[PDB]
Amino acid sequence: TTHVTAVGSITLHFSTSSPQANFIVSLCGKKSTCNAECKPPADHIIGEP
Amino acid sequence: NNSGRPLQETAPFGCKIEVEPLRASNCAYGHIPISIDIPDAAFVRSSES
Amino acid sequence: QLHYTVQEEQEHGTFVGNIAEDLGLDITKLSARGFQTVPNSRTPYLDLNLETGVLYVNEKIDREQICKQSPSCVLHLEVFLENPLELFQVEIEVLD
Amino acid sequence: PTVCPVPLAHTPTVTKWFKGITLHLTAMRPTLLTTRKLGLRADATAEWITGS
Repeated sequence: TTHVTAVGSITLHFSTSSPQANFIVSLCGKKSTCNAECKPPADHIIGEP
Repeated sequence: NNSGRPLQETAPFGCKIEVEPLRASNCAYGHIPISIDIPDAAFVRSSES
Repeated sequence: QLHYTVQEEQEHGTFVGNIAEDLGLDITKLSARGFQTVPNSRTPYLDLNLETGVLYVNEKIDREQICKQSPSCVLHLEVFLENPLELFQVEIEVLD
Repeated sequence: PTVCPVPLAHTPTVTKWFKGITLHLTAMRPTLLTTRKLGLRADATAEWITGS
């Protein structure tokens, strides 16, 4: 959830497994589309699933 | 002299083997369906959001 | 590790020390941690009191027999607890 | 039953490449190493190791 006001912005963080982001995001019930290209990762081994 | 290695080091899907009583703990396989019923008081009608 | 001294000619349980008090581990809780004497220990002459952590004297001390086998007249003893596990050492010396 | 103390070995160093690792080990007496895979197949190993 977030806190909202008259005019403003907000940053959110996400994770993905596709070479380009093409999803839809809903806030308060309203929809919007996002698209760009996504680079392959740098490190080789990490400690998370 | 020819026992081999125990089951705590061969079990697939990464499980924990514990005794008294016999059980396998924290395995990770397959999908689970869930139905849930939510109380009515937790919904807030649209004229307030 | 720990060091107490006992006098000659004791009479079955005068006093030696207070282990739990000097080690800081508190009373009223050690009754459940598993306070115990180690089987590889326990000279015949001394006895424990698992409730109030004090050291007895069991049978009368005899310098002739006690350090006819270990010339430096000393006595060894250990205790251990659980949840989580510990191991402590105590030494007693016979004076004159 | 009683309690007993036991030694702890020397922490190893790891090197990372594409889908793999390499462990640089040190042991002045025999020691044990065990690995397994977290999927449907296990592929267990076991070995006693001496040296570097």
